[PDB]
Order: sequence, then structure tokens, then C-alpha cells
Amino acid sequence: IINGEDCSPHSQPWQAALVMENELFCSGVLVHPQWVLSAAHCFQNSYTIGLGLHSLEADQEPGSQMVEASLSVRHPEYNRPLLANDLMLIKLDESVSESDTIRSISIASQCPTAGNSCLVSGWGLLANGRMPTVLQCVNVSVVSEEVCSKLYDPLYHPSMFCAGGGQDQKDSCNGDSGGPLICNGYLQGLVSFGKAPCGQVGVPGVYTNLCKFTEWIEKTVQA
Amino acid sequence: GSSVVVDTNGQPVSNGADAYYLVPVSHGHAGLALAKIGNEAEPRAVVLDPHHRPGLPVRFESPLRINIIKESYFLNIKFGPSSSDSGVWDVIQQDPIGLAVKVTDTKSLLGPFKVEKEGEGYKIVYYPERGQTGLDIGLVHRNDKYYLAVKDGEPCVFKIRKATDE
Ligand SMILES: [Cl-]
Ligand SMILES: [Cl-]
Repeated sequence: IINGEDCSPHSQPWQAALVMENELFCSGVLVHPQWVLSAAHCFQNSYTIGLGLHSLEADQEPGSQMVEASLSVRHPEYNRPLLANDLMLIKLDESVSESDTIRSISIASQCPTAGNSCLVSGWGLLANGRMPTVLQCVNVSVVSEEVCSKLYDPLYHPSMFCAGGGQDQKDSCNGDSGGPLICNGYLQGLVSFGKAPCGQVGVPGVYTNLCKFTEWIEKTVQA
Repeated sequence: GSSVVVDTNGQPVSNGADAYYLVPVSHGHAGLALAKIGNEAEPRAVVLDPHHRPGLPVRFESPLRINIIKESYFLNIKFGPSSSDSGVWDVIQQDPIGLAVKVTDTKSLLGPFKVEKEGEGYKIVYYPERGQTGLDIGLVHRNDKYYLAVKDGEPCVFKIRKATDE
């Protein structure tokens, strides 16, 4: 997260850490007590998922859980066209007991609203190229479809939306993939892709447009 | 895919942040360099040069906001620092080499290469137009140089060494 700050601790209790040999590589979002949503480009054959975190040291995080998952389902049209349909569902081996620090979030039914200010959180790179010790939060504002397509055609697809590109140089960055973009109290997007360096003025990042997938998500979770 | 590209220490290769040497598995005495091709006055072609070891380091870049590289990802490959796009690889028709690896100062959002497991290491595969069919990068011997070029079925196999010596 570029030009953010430390999150208020446990203010994003849906945040999931996807770790590989004790190192974060992606985030995800708890959307049901047994399911984590993430970007399909974060796919692995198995996962170690941290819930209830702030720092990434579970042994210093009361209320946290490190849980295993084997099963994940990538959207069937992931990467056709290239970069599009970038979501997957991970089924936890067991349902988690939700608490004030581990809680699911509802997914937006309605499309993003151009201009609206949203929140993105993650443990990815800072403006100084270092990794943070605690979860970071930043606001970014949704860009119109007209601006997103002008910047990103021929790779813009409506499974995507753009946010950021302000004078404020606020953005997501590497290691933030799969984490949440929250708009008006609901999960609106997942961190997907963008340009490097991150935080360029006039260059918004690209997010998975989850309003397009609410039927696929509900059917996958119920099957 | 699930398969993460790893360096010679077994650590995931970073998305752009760190540089690496492409060390040929049976040509560790040689390393990547730039050379002249055709009638060009500036050296813009990539060769494996027996006088440079480990050679010019590269960075692997994907637009995805992940900090690791998978074999499935389309990549840009570039020489130089993260801040520079003057060393970006492309594949260009050039007689009599064929489809030669050359350096550009322009870069697409999504590059045309993938790094794929081969033997004891990895090969570089070029996907014209970012389609389904990949062409292996190998060596073409012309003008006393070993140019990196399309040589489908005869890849140059590399291991990937983090460039912590600089
Ligand atoms: Cl080695
Ligand atoms: Cl000519």
C-alpha cells in the first residue's frame, strides 16, 4: 500500500494473509466462515491462511488463527481475455468461529460508482520499497469506465474497474494482490494489477469487479 | 499454474524488485551481453558471451500486484535498474539470425515471455502476440557470436542466480 498508514488494529477483520514458507505472497477476503476470496493469479495447490492478523506474527496476535486449505476454484473464464475474471474461492479445511477480529464481509451487488472514495488494505510494498510490519490502509477513488478503457485498452474488460491515480499518489502495490477494496460498507473489488512504479499520478490501479460475479460466488459456496 | 519460479537458493524470484543472472546450466563460463547484429552501429542484440560471467543481470516483471513470479505469467525481461525501461527485451526478425532477442526502450503492460521448467533449470519461451503457442529461446551461432534467438525445441537452459554480488 502506497501513501497509506497503519490500519486501526483489527478494523478489517475479513482480511486474510496467504503465506508460503512463513512469507506473505497475497491477501484474500473472508466471505463465509469456510471461504476466502482471492485473485485467481494467487492460485496454489494448498494454502496456509492467516486470519485475525495485524502484524504477520500469529504468536504475537491474540485471537488470530493460521488455517489450512487444499481446495480452490478459479473462475472458469480466468485469463480469457488476458488478466480478466481474476478471482478464485478457497475452501478452508474447517469453518472458522467468527469473532470481533475474524469476520466475513458482504459483497456489493451494485457496480462501482465513478468518483466514490473506497478503502484498500494490505501488507504489500510501501512507497520506500520496504514491506510493512502491520496491515496498511489507504483510500483510492473509483475512475470512470471511459478513463479505465482509455488507459488500459486493449486489456480493459468489465470484470475489472480502476481506482486511484490521484495527485495524492495513493495506490496498491506488489504483495497487495487478492486483498479487499471496500466501498460504502461492502466488498467491491480485489487488488489485481497495475503499473510499476505504483502511485503514479494519472495511473489508477486495476481491481476485480466483484459485482459481476455474485451469482458464481453464491453457487460455488452453496455447491 | 501453481509452479513458482525459484532462484539457485530455492527462493521465489521477485516481481521486478530484485535482479538475477540467467546462468546457462552447461555454459556457466559465459554470460549475457549486448552485441551488434546486421549493419547496426549500436549493440542491441542479446548474446551469450564467453568473456563475461555471470553477465548482465535481468529483472522479471508482471503487472500483477504479487511479489513472486509463476511459470504461467507473461513477463517482461529487462536489463538495468527497476527505474529504467531502456533495456527491455523483445524478439525481432533479423537476417541471418532469425527471430533475435533484442533490447527496446519501450515496454508493453504485459510482456511476451514466460519462464518454464526445463531439465535442471528453466527456459525462456517467446509467445508471439501473447497467444497460446510458445517458441523456445536458444542460441544461433553467426559472426563468431552466440545470439539468443528462437530455436524451437532447442532451448538454452538456465538457472536463476540472485544478483547480490552488486
Ligand atoms: Cl549457484
Ligand atoms: Cl539490412
